Amino acid sequence: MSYGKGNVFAYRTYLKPLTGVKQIPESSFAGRDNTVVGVDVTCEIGVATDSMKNFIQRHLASYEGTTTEGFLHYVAHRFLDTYSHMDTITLTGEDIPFEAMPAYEEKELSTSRLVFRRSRNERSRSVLKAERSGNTITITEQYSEIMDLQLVKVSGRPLFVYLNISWQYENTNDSYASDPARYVAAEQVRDLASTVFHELETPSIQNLIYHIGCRILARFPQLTDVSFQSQNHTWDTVVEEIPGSKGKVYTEPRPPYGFQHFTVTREDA
Repeated sequence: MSYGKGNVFAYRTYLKPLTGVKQIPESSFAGRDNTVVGVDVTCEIGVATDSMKNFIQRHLASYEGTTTEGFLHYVAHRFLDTYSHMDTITLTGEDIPFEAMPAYEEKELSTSRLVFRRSRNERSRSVLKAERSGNTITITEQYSEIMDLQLVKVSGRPLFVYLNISWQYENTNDSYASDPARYVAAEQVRDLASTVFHELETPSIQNLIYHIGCRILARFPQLTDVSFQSQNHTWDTVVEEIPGSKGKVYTEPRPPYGFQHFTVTREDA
């Protein structure tokens, strides 16, 4: 038995910037300015739902951290501490990614700090589940995720995969980026996933996601395991041979797709 609020959109301007992150060779990620941040909160607890909406929104205003993971932790703790009859809470936070656009200023092409695209490509998501037991608050589940990562590799049939990739921290405090060097950014996981795949020669999907997982675990010893939900959406060939050219023509296949669920754990590295 449970209830709550879904589709709670919240946009925050000028959130505290994520700085001092640990950079990896496979990603240019060096932090987040956090000039504009959007999140889509789902709240489930084991009219009152309008209070939940307002509680979530005003807590995004008072939140002084750098990450969605920390925001959910904040909101989770504050819900349990201010509502006595509530025993369980599950929070889901879906990032609305904003990408800075070009700006031509002083005869020099640079990145804007004002104009941002609202992106509909891959997006991070965080889930947090917290319980009352029994005088202290315990975290029952926590993971962060990059969703809807759609990657096609041309030979040099071209493999087109959709990838959701999740990860769980050994130390749950490392997720909130208070110590920024122990935070695993979705940007870095995403770029890792494309650097692997590029380098692997004609790999299978289980082999591809196994190598991505091991590489993420190698690059981030904080993490206990990395899970994958993959989908195969490889195209159908219509013209196999083109005179002169190196390439082929393909088309959209029928709806059926192959999928795999697998998690690479610490021992498997």
